Amino acid sequence: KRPEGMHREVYALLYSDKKKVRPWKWMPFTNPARKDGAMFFHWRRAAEEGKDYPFARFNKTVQVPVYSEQEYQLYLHDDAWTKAETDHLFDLSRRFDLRFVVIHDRYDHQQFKKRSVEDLKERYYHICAKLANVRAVPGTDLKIPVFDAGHERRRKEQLERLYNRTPEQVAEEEYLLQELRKIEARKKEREKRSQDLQKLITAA
Amino acid sequence: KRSRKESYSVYVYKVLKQVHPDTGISSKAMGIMNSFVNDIFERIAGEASRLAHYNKRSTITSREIQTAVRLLLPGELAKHAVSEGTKAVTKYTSSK
Amino acid sequence: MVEKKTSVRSQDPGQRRVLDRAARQRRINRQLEALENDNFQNFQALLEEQNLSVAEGPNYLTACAGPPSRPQRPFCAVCGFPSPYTCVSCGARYCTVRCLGTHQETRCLKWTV
Amino acid sequence: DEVGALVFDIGSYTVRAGYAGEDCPKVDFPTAIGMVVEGPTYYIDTNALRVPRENMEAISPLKNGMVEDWDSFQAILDHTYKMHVKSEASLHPVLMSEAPWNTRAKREKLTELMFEHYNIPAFFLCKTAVLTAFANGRSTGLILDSGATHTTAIPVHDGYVLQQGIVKSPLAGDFITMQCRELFQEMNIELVPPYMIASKEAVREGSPANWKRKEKLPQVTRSWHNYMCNCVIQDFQASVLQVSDSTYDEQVAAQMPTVHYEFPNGYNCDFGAERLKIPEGLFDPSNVKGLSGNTMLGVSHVVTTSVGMCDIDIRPGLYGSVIVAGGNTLIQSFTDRLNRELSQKTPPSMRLKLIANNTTVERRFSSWIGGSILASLGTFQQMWISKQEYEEGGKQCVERKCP
Amino acid sequence: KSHAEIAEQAKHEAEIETRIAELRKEGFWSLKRLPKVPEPPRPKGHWDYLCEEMQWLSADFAQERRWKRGVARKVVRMVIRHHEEQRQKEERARREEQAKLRR
Amino acid sequence: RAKAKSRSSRAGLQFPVGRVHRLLRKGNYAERVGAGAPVYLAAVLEYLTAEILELAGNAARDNKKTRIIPRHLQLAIRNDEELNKLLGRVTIAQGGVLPNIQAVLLPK
Ligand SMILES: Nc1ncnc2c1ncn2[C@@H]1O[C@H](COP(=O)(O)OP(=O)(O)OP(=O)(O)O)[C@@H](O)[C@H]1O
Repeated sequence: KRPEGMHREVYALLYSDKKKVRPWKWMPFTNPARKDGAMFFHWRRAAEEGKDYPFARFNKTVQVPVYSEQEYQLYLHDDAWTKAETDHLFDLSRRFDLRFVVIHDRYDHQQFKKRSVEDLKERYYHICAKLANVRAVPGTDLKIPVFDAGHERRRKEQLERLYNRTPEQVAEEEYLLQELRKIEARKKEREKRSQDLQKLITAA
Repeated sequence: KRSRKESYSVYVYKVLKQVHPDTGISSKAMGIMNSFVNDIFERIAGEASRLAHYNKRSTITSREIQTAVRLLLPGELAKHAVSEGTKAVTKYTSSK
Repeated sequence: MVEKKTSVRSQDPGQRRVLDRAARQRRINRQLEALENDNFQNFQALLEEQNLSVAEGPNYLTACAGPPSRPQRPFCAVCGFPSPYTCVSCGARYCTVRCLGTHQETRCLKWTV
Repeated sequence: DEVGALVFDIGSYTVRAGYAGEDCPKVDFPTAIGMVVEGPTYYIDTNALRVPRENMEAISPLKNGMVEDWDSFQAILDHTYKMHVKSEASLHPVLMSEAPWNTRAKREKLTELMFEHYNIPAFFLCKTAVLTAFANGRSTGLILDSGATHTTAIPVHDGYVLQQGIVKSPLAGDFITMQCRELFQEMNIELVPPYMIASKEAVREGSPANWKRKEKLPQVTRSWHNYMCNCVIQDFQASVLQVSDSTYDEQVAAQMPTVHYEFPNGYNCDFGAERLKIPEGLFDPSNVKGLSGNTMLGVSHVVTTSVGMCDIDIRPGLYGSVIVAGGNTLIQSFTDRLNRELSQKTPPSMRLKLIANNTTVERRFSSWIGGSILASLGTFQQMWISKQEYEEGGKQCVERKCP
Repeated sequence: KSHAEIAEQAKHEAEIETRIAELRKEGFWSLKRLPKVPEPPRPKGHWDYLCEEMQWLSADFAQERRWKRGVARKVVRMVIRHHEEQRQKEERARREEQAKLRR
Repeated sequence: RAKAKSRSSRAGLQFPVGRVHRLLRKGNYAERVGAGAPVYLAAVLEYLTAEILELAGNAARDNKKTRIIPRHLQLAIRNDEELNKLLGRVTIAQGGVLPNIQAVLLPK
């Protein structure tokens, strides 16, 4: 008699063609990446209670040079910037990881004169350059192409005219756009075609 | 207004990338890889079709599919194909 | 949930087609040169100036000792201990069932291309 | 990463509270809580708050999204701690939302109040825009929030708010509430809040209600009565209002379908074009009788102004990541109309994209959800203002730590 | 061609004029994009790790919410099926009685 | 409802069971397809695809090429004893042939 006893399809295919004792625990842990010794609490197994935190490696502080008072006074001095005016920039640099689209917005415009993004960037960069220059001799790569502010002030600007163009220059420009082809076709398809026809009729 | 045409390229690269992690496959070679799949699909389905019709049956089944794979693929080719499919049907009806 | 490897089904050895004889030699040779290889895990210049140095007189090429009188000893290659066994396919040696398992899973047939 | 910690989102209209890592807040309750100067006694759960009471204040502690009544704010947090969370504050770190325009004095006062009154182990004060960005899975984007009190566009770039890019407008849920008041008055509707009705009978469309008033009602004060009526009005806003898919057209709005509605006393009627005219004031305030003036910016214009005040280099990101929040954004066709007008007025040089969240919890409580996700990361467990930061640096630590 | 093309081409010459005018007015294109960017990027950075990890965890949160809503809905559907089976129970008893009549 | 699981996944295949069964449902290959036919057919289809992709890639490596060309297919399907049989009456475009030079046509 047919043994079967299993699933119909599988059966036909086969025959027709013959204690955990690992207690988790609510646990205190200190993050070695912190300097304040703050104790937090965590949901860890029993077998790892006491190991160091695995998220302290995700702490790569952005590097920013730290000029000293003497050093600043000698070389970083700038007639248009005061020390109170310059230390603030680097503090914002560090607290915002050396990003200058968010350093600007939080600039202290009450004690401080209004600066664009480009001037702040150039200022911090000349400061970094001269900080490394105090070293210089210790192979301090005096080849730094510090951010161009002039060309770049422009380059910011000559995007802005093209940013807010309600029609014409956004719309009507299509015309001139097509003209780029026409101006690049019909002139040579004109003066050159004429000269070729003059030679062709000269030989003719 | 699109005219999209289907092909097997997405699953022949899953299987190839898995059975040759470092080896790629050219577009022209994937065309052959697609035509091969469609050809064998046609062959096995046609033989299962005939199998069902010979026994006066209106339905092509996986049992007929296995017998068509026994008829189509040569000895080893068959054995491996039959084993692979047979084990894929018991991994599917066990609700995994 | 599922056994979660039938999707990749890497080896599926119904068509295994063992690698043998000269292929073993290739592997042996490869391993030798790898043990002779360098930092990356000029050699062409070395081979070139060595092929300039070919001659029958006493020189680099003719300074090779040769085969040893004391016969080759077996070692396991997974843990390096003396090995009573040989792998039937590739000929590499091992000393336990466990070691054969690891070898079959990582070094048998997989690095012969 | 995820520790027993409390997430608070204190909106102008409702407060949300819960634990880290939940999909939704543990509790949500009205911010405009009830009070009687008995010290004073407070009511927050809607069951005690909707009782017609021998005396009433309906105090509403926040002004323009910022704390002004610290006593009622403290009472709210006390009641939240021991009515819904029911846990000792000294055990759980606290992550709390704030308006992007909140002043430093408020931040410091909240810090010292949290550490002295609630003895908490750690603190983190974060702005609604950044929380909403985290909730929507982006580090950069324009956060538009159309809340009860004001509609605000706040650019977040690389996780930080751009103060120079903040744009705010009073066109908001309270303005819609005022418009509903005016429309009901012009329709001569007998708006009756739910607490007053003992029983009622059915009446025909447009006919006055047939109802009995409760006999035990005390002499309630004007503020609480206004609050209750405004609750009915905001239910009407959910029930009836709909933004015109395009610029309001009286002819089209006359062709649009009606929506039937009933007020608590039983008065019931169909609403037509008017239910589309009210929300139009959010998008073009020029045609808003009684609120004439070109200084007002509508939702779409709030957005475009906010992005336009930023650097042109980050405008592509902001327009490509418009994240829309706030309860008013739940109005039918609100997001479609916003997308249409922004597609018309965004410069062709840049992609426009609105993030596609639609659920009530999403649209409103994005800030709380942002707290929930943010409090659940290892990289965030080093950003806390600990009790030691406060004991050493004092109340000012919140200025030196997270923006 | 035709000598009449003098007019057409003259119109094209006017197109050049407007071109020139517009090029004096504002220009056709935002030429010379980012010629000079000396700022070196960070190694990877703490804030970027936070952004990356929240990129992952937001998708995880969305998947979990979607999954649990679907799970709840299919538990509702499964219990609906169980209840209508707890009425097919009565039907099965009635059908067994009819089978008893037939027996 | 429940998170939808596909049919290639439950079985554990790469080739589309949905698409395979689909060509079958509206392919008139039969009249009422069951619930195992597409699974078996796709499994074996993709098995042969793997079987060949193997030999093709191996010959490719023999040629010191990382991309399988149709040559890596002619050479393979003619190099394997049973693939050649299965694909005996099949020409592979741009594959070539194998350098089988008759012994009697050689230098003597
Ligand atoms: N379902 C709904 N449909 C339409 N509008 C609604 C709906 N629910 C609430 N609103 C409107 O949203 C307003 C409340 O919005 P919301 O709850 O987002 O504000 P909030 O969180 O207190 O704001 P903020 O954080 O800006 O202070 C209510 O006044 C009402 O006008």
